[PDB]
Amino acid sequence: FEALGIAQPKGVLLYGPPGTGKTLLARAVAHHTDCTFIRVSGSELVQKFIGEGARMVRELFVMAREHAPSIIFMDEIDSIGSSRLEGGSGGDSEVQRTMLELLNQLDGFEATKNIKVIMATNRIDILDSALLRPGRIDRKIEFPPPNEEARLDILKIHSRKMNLTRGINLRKIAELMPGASGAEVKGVCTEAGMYALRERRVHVTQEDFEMAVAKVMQKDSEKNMSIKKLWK
Amino acid sequence: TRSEYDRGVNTFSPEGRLFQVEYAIEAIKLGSTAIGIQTSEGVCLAVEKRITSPLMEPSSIEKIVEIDAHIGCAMSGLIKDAKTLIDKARVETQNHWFTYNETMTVESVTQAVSNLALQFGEEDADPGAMSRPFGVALLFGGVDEKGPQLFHMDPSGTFVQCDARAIGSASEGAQSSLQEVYHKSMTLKEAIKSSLIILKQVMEEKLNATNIELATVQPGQNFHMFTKEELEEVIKDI
Amino acid sequence: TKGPDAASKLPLVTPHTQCRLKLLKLERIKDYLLMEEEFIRNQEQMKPLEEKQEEERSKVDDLRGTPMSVGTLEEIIDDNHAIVSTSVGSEHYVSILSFVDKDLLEPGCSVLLNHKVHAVIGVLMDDTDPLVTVMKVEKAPQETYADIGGLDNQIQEIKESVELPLTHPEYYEEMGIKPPKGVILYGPPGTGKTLLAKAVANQTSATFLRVVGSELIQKYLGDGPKLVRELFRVAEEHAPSIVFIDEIDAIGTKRYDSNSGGEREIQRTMLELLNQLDGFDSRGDVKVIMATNRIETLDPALIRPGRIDRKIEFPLPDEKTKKRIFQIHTSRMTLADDVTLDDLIMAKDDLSGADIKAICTEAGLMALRERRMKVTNEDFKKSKENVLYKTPEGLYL
Amino acid sequence: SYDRAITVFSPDGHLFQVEYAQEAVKKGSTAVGVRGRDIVVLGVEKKSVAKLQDERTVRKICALDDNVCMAFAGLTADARIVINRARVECQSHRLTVEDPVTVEYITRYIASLKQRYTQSNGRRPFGISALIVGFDFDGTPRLYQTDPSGTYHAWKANAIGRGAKSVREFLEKNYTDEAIETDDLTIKLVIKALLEVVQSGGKNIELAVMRRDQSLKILNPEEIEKYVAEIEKEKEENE
Amino acid sequence: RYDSRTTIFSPEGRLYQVEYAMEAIGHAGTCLGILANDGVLLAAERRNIHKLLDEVFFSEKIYKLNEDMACSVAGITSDANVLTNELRLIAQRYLLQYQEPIPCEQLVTALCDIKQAYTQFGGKRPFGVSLLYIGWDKHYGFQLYQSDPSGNYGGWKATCIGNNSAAAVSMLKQDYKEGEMTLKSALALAIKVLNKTMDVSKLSAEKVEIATLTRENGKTVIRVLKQKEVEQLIKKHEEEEAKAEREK
Amino acid sequence: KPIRALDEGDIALLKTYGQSTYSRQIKQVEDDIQQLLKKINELTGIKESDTGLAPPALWDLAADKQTLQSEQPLQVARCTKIINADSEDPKYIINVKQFAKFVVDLSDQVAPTDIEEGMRVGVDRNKYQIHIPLPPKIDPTVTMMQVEEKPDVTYSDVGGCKEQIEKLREVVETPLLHPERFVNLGIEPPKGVLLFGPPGTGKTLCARAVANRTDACFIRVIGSELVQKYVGEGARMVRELFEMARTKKACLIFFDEIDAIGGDNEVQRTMLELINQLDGFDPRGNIKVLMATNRPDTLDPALMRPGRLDRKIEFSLPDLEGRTHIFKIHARSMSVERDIRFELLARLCPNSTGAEIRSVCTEAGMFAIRARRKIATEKDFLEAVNKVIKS
Amino acid sequence: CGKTMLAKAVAHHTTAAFIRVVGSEFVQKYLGEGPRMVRDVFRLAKENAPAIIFIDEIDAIATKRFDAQTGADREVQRILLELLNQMDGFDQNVNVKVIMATNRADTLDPALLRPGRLDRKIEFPLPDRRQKRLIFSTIT
Ligand SMILES: Nc1ncnc2c1ncn2[C@@H]1O[C@H](COP(=O)(O)OP(=O)(O)OP(=O)(O)O)[C@@H](O)[C@H]1O
Ligand SMILES: Nc1ncnc2c1ncn2[C@@H]1O[C@H](COP(=O)(O)OP(=O)(O)OP(=O)(O)O)[C@@H](O)[C@H]1O
Ligand SMILES: Nc1ncnc2c1ncn2[C@@H]1O[C@H](COP(=O)(O)OP(=O)(O)O)[C@@H](O)[C@H]1O
Ligand SMILES: Nc1ncnc2c1ncn2[C@@H]1O[C@H](COP(=O)(O)OP(=O)(O)O)[C@@H](O)[C@H]1O
Ligand SMILES: [Mg+2]
Ligand SMILES: [Mg+2]
Ligand SMILES: [Mg+2]
Repeated sequence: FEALGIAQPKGVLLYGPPGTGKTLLARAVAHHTDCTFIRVSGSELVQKFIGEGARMVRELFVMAREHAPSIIFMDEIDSIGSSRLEGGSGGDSEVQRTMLELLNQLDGFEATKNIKVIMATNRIDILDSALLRPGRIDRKIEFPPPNEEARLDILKIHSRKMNLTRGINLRKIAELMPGASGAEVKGVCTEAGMYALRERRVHVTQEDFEMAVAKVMQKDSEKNMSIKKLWK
Repeated sequence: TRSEYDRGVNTFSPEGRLFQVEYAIEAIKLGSTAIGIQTSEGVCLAVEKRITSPLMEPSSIEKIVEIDAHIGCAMSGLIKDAKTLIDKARVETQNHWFTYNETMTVESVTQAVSNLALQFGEEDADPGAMSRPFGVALLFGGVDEKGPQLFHMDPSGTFVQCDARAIGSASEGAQSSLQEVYHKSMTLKEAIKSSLIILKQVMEEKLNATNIELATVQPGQNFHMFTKEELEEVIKDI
Repeated sequence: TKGPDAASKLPLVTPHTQCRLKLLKLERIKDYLLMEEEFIRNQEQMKPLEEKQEEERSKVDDLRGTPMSVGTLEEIIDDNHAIVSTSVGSEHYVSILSFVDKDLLEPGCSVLLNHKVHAVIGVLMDDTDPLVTVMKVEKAPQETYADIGGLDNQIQEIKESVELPLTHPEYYEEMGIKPPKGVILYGPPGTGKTLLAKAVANQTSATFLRVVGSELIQKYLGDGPKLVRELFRVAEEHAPSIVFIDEIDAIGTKRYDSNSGGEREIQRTMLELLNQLDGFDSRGDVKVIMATNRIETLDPALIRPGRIDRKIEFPLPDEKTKKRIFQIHTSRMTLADDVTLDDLIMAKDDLSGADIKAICTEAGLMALRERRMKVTNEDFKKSKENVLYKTPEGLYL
Repeated sequence: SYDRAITVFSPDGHLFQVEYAQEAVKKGSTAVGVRGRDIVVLGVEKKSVAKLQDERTVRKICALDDNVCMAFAGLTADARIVINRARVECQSHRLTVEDPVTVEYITRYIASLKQRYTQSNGRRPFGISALIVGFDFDGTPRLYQTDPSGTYHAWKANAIGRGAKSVREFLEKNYTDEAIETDDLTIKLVIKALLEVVQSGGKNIELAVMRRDQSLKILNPEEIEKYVAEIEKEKEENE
Repeated sequence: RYDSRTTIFSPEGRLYQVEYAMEAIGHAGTCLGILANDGVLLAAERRNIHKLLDEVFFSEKIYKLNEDMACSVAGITSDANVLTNELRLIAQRYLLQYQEPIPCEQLVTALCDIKQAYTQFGGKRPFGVSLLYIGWDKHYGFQLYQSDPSGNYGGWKATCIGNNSAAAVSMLKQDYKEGEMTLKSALALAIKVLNKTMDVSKLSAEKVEIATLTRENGKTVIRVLKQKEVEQLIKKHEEEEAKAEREK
Repeated sequence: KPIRALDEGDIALLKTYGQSTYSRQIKQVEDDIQQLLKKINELTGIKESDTGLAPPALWDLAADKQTLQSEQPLQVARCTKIINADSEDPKYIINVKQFAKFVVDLSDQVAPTDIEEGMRVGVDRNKYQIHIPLPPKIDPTVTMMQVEEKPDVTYSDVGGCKEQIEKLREVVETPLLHPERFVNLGIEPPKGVLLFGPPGTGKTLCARAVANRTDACFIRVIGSELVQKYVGEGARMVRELFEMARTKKACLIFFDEIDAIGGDNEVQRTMLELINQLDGFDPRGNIKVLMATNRPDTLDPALMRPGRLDRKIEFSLPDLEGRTHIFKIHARSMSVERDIRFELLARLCPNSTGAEIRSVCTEAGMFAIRARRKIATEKDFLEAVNKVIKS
Repeated sequence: CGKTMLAKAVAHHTTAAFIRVVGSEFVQKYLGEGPRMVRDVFRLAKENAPAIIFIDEIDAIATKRFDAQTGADREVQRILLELLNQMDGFDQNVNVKVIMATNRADTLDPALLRPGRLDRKIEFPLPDRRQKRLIFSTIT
């Protein structure tokens, strides 16, 4: 980074549909890193006592600095840093104060060093523009719902401990999941296991996976055909 | 709580005021300063150009126009509003020169134009007309059977014979100065000199040939707008 | 009063290519650093100076005892007794001992008190609670006006507000105008507000006090206004000084009728800040600089012309400012000759200074992706949309 | 408040809907037109078609009559509607008076149409500004700008749309009497003004030239590369 | 705010009602058409076939207008029917007046003018329908135009509109070789695009609505792919996908 | 394309090959530079903080021990209700700041006549007996008070308030300088007036000007001052201010930004103390009250009752003649040319408050300094009013 | 239809550590106390044995997240977000099963209705024929 002449990246945001690997990726990063990982998952910085949230932000960043190159994982950053509300009265301000303190710590007058920070959310569009700003959050990584090969890979991961039968074709099961998040794939594995458990067996068959897919992915559609036929 | 009466012209304030009409009146101050003065020898109309860019064609910006060879005009307000007003005035003057085959007096000119005005709240707008008060103050000057005559028109439709009236952004100050600078026996040349003096004291920039449009109407000649050389002649003295 | 602070080392960056000119310059710097170290080491190696008064000092210390609790002299009475409030907040009518400098006692100065039978036994002019001490800049930031691209009008205004009065101010009273007490920076995020604050703090000759705005708020009742008062007292005490309150909207929001005690205390902290900003004369050499993104949400009494006259606007950078910023942030890069950089600047976007810096960093990362460091134009081309995430086509065409 | 009503004066005397429609032009695209001694030129920034758009039907520059042309900035549907109405009116004017429509007449008609569309509720103003160009019967070069407020004005060389202020200042600093001595000089000025905002050059620019009743042919994309070769040549020539 | 009747202007200049009429097409069924060397076709999605629709129709998303004019619809059903009827009326009025089939560009501009007039004035909600007209004319041979509820239009050689339209058109432009597709390759490309854009592992021919326009023997023939034909095409593309994956 | 993570060999080759031959010594030297800075910082020392030690021979250390062993400290408290003492209940509830409250009896050295409610009193530790009353004292150096006996602003320095200043003349000049007319007209002089108007209109300044020209000393009472730290005893503080106004031949008591006070426990104690010092104090006095707020209605309804506040005065934004007059009055103190069309500037800044006009003049000076010219031109004023006005 | 009763029966027929809370109980007066109480209940469940957390009427706090424009709505959504991050956050829970009952499932946040947080969304319809017979028999 010094030889290239570029500035070191600081933050990174993991945004996407609910349940894709965001918190899982943060957990893995914590597992595979020599940095002093920090979990400061959101709404832990919201204290009843006035001005305590900003103080806790400062203490958290000073502790991260005092230690080695560290990683701060602000899970569900949708909570504290969302969007500054005009005025007071009914609008929140203390949380805005905490968020502004976080913003200044991230990229302000002091210019912290080796404090790489990860944040996650399902609603990036509502995050404050001053928080999404590059230099404070670069590489806004998107976690889209897995495609068919990715769904197959997730299935092969989460059925690893299972007692599969000869003749199981996980590719068909992955195909049976159009636009299914990874958490839903793990849930399908679990529900197929439960279908095996109900019959007091230990093997899972293809029909078990098909019924688990049907059960997990089951969702309420538009019952009224006439409403559904408004659009061509 | 005024807010319930500014919305729409057909509302009456608790003080019985027409807030939409008052807003239209104040919208005149958005326009450039126009000064007209009435003298026994005639009337002269002085205006500010307020040129936005040197690349502008000065002929396009029209602050003074001709309704008929015997009468003159000055504008302050919306360009399109005054365009419709002036077109209607010219159509009316030809209507009179058709019906009576005579030159129609400036008081009747402002009468007809004010008839087109003050028609915003009139049910005859069903074919299509102003749903909003006209937003330009008019300065009418010319010579008729009563000699030289200058009339000032109010977007509300009111008109008054004025010896010297100033409309536009600096209407208050220019009127205050004209109050003491005007005399009844003022000659045309000294009146126009005084008018450019007031413009110099009032206008935001220096007076050059492209800052002022000048007009004159006398019983002898017809409506004459001062050319570049005439403007230079009248401005070199001042 | 004493003088300003914020000592910084040398700009260097006279070269930046490591052509050994950097090496002679840093060698001179390090050699002189060694000289300072050797001098002070050898000074403390031989520095015998102690005792002298001793017994008089010994007995005045014995009168002082141990520990001696510091207190804030709230009020003075006839010159043997005074009113002093302990840091708890309880205040007592105590006696002032003979050996205290009666000239130094002034309402607000920290006074040493006897632990038992409270009595004024000394005066501390350097209390400076750790919070306000931290809020003071010691090592000036490395950024400089050369690092800022564009913002010529902004730099010019900020220098007229917080440099020209500290340097030769004769023009100001020559023209009869008061110097502008306080300036406020505003604009969209990442446009150069905090960067301009760093640059000012670099080429400065006054105490620079960086403040987060939200830092002023404190949990305990009365700690907020007390902190603001102490911060500005330090600013006057170390005059000339510059007080930079970043993110002023953390407290500068619209004032409204407070109900909860915390909201009341926030309102009180802002009232104390505003009263303090009124307190020092504009002729005084303490200037405040506040930055915010949501300018519209500020209290229209904090931005009164009698309080904060100047208002520096930070618009999103134009094409020429974009190219200046790109020149600045690609200066260290080993750009290949094929890169034009004008395609990105052309693209009608809301690229900020921060966005340009991130585009450059991502381009460097993408070059590293291909094992190279020469950074072609293709790397910038992909980096632009890599960083710039997120009118329906033919509406306005 | 006072903004969501086309025919309601604000307390400070503004028809805010009209000014908002006017501002809607600034979100269009740059269109600059210059009138020369014998030529009038129209330089417009062309949206680079991604992969599939047919450029034949993305017409930004259109001619109202054989003696007048116009470029627009604003919503394309409004521009198409005003183009149809104004060319219909040119034909009807030739029906009534048998002589070619002067630029003043057609510009006045366009301004009056826009105005009658911005003086009553239930009628949204035409949020487009059009640069009217053409020669009169005596072949005098005249250029007019029409504003969504319903007004018109005579401009020697004007620019509209996004970045129109920069092009305006460029023309102020570069418009000279000798800069219009020859057709090539006027072309050089107009391409220079265009590349001021659209610096990519090559494509993304369309040009049209009207000489003394040639029934203008838009410069075809063979000599735009030739003309930009000339522009780059003169550009490396003075530097 | 400025979300009232369409005859309003946001301070930034945006026409919010027109904007919502734009984004509303994202709720409509996905339909596309592409321009081949010697042919043009329209592919559409039958989003609503639950179990018991009689299918007493010639085409739902695709509506024929004239011996030479055909279009696909995407929007509210009522505005869809109104737009189709007005298209027929205008095309045949032009035919009666001029004794020539209406040029595609002229009819497209007529529709666009009507749609603009429905958002220009009157306090009437704009037609929330985006059209894909397909047709032939002697002036430019085979042409395809993509309408717009805003009242705009564009000539395109590849365009998808409906749900998941952005990804479909992105991959379509990724995989378009202009000037070198016949009808067969165009059909294969459309089927692949439908595969990628629909929410189905194996799209059924029932959910697919394809009509092809081709000029031959001096006359232009508009035909919708029959069930046998569409099933043959989808099975051919299916074994082609199988070939691609087994080779992979 | 699957992008490969840089291998250890790849890291090693990136660290070299494409490096300047001086990377090593440059980086090492800069590291030692920072290390030496840290060493100097850590070992430079702090230096003795210089506690407040008086010069020698000034110390009475023997008597210091005498006091430290004999004289005792006293806690101070906010005394409250007298419990209706009558010499059989000498106890009073006293409030020792954030500590508790206690009922306590007097010391023998003090008499009950010297003790009343609301005052600061020094109380001992052992029995909490009030040992000495401690008046909060009055001093212009402390608080923020009148700090003015003859303000430097006359009627000349105020412009654009002609009807405003004329009504103020009616209010203050006629009773103070012509008492006989209301004596023989048998009418009580106006008892209170409220100068309500938008901020920056000139309320404070007009009040100060009329104070200078009424031959009475101007009183400045900032509301946030006694809302903040100087709260509580503020009742006795204004009590003393009013008492000194009694001793003073004539005071012009104006409470600055009374929006901060009129809008309440000690606040209510205060304005009831003014109930005692306007209602209780005779309405005939020469210490007339002046009320000025940004929020008119904020004042408590019991204040403007007839017989407490006779008049209410509206300070509106200056007019065209007013704006040019304030422009002249502000540019007199400035280096400008003698042909500045102030009427033009006043026209160019409609509905502009006076503070905006003073800031416009200041910005015109700034623009003049920008070009390093000793005299500001009309062009500078034009661009300044383009800057400040129009925001 | 039997939701709270099934929770009651589970609480009776369990060796687990049962923690009963209602949704409206979470929403506290003071700012930041609701999320703190969510943290505390889950922490108590974690530090105890295999535990069950029952949150009746979860639609009080787990309504679909939207662009809150007030402090109160932001606080309610903060409570929901703390619930989410506690259920399936960075530091997982072991042997802490959470039962949540609501009358309007469709108004619940989709992030709360995904496997890994609410693995099973069990429908409790109105009794059908045989269910009516069973209920009548067990009540009479
Ligand atoms: N790509 C994936 N590969 C393997 N397992 C996955 C993947 N995505 C999700 N999972 C599994 O599904 C669950 C998803 O939970 P996780 O917290 O990681 O999701 P998320 O995207 O962070 O959700 P949330 O928006 O609630 O934070 C985990 O239990 C994880 O094991
Ligand atoms: N004009 C500029 N020239 C060079 N770099 C710039 C410029 N403007 C911004 N930058 C870059 O942007 C980065 C971040 O900007 P900065 O910290 O000043 O943000 P800001 O505008 O004060 O925003 P905020 O206070 O809302 O976070 C700086 O580190 C700097 O490199
Ligand atoms: N009528 C006026 N004449 C002269 N100066 C005025 C006038 N009105 C306002 N000002 C200027 O406004 C500035 C501040 O006015 P101030 O009295 O603080 O306003 P407020 O009435 O809100 O207290 C003063 O410096 C003064 O010069
Ligand atoms: N299956 C059942 N068997 C017997 N009683 C039932 C059954 N379902 C509901 N009830 C009756 O209805 C009540 C159950 O209320 P419940 O369904 O828990 O409310 P909610 O659905 O709001 O949680 C009980 O008091 C019980 O008497
Ligand atoms: Mg998570
Ligand atoms: Mg910043
Ligand atoms: Mg229940």
